Amino acid sequence: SLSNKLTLDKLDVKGKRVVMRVDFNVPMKNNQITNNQRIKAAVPSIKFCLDNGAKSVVLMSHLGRPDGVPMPDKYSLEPVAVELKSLLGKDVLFLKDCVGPEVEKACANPAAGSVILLENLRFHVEEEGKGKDASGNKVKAEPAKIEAFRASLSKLGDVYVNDAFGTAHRAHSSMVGVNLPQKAGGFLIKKELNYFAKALESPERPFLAILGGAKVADKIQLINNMLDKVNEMIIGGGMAFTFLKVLNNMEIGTSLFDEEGAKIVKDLMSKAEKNGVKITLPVDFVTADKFDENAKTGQATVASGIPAGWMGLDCGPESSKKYAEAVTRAKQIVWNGPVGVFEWEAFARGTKALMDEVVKATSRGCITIIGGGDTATCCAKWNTEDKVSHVSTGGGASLELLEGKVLPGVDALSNI
Ligand SMILES: Nc1ncnc2c1ncn2[C@@H]1O[C@H](COP(=O)(O)OP(=O)(O)O)[C@@H](O)[C@H]1O
Ligand SMILES: [Mg+2]
Ligand SMILES: [Mg+2]
Repeated sequence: SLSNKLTLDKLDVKGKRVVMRVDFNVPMKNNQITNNQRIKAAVPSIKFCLDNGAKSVVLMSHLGRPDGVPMPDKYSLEPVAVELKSLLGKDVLFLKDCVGPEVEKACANPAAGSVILLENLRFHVEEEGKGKDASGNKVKAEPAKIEAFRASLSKLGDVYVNDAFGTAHRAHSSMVGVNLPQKAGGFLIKKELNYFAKALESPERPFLAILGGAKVADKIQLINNMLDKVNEMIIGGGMAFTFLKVLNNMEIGTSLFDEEGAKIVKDLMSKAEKNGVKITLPVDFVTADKFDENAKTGQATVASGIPAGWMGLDCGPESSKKYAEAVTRAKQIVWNGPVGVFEWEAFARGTKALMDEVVKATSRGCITIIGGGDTATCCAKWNTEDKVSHVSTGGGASLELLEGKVLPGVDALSNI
């Protein structure tokens, strides 16, 4: 369950050392930070701890995929300690490791108010439990070593806080291996739990899911689970052409087509009919002569077909209208996946227009939840983060929740 978890607001931190797992996996260009959003996002949990009299806050995270080898020239967290000091108005001590005797001593009984940032957890194979050696071979971590790694992390605080939703789908040492009596979700995780519980357990009605993406076959469990919960579903993006080819015999040109997904389209429509779910597919398209930002563009409908050579890379104006009609009926919306190639301006109108409708919906009291990854990227690109109810901080984690799975990092949190 998402509803029965201990959170930071209910956790007594006064005089306690707080070991906190954060998401500082920020985008980099040669170990310099291009977007600090994820660092700003953790600040409320850190300041709460400091303001409520925590003895220390020890921050642990990963960055990139070092795959269990130390790579401090390429994937060090050191630049984050500088960024964090800017954002907190407080000195941040950066340590060049995250476990072992020197780190445990630094963290044993620090001065009241101390903020410490540890080096990349994924420099140790014991964090993910497997990785690659410098020859590129697979290695798995050894049990006794995983135990020692976990025990060393657990020394660094008296209580544990997880504010890294983006890793909560992974049974990694920092997510599930910290052995302290109280394990609480921080304020980012609290928001994720609150919104996705509402969504998956007791949504407002009508509940609309907006699903986009390239393939059908890798989204079958997502679609199937959402068909158990929703009243309406928009299917957009590249995956729509598989549905349209199968159901209408549409000529789709060089548009994405999922041969294995094609074999289950009617099975999905069948379940939608059985559950009384209204499916809204697109009816018109912006076409491209190739998969390129500066492609020549055209227009098509289902009735016209797409010319051979050409591909549908966005929905068209009548599709936007049908999509807006479903948004207008909704009292709750989950949106996972853009409805066209939003990275390229010529193919971004459908996604921007739908975002405008979703913002207007929120204004009139719709609960609007944006999945992590590409849909969240659109909100940042068009500055709509504060104009929807919730923008999830974890792509892979939000997708696994929406598929109906239990997240090992959430499960590891204390109950009540
Ligand atoms: N009509 C389309 N044709 C091809 N690609 C598309 C289309 N609509 C959206 N996309 C692209 O699909 C990509 C993501 O699809 P997918 O990889 O299944 O989802 P995710 O990124 O969430 O894993 C995005 O980069 C987006 O630009
Ligand atoms: Mg997608
Ligand atoms: Mg895909």
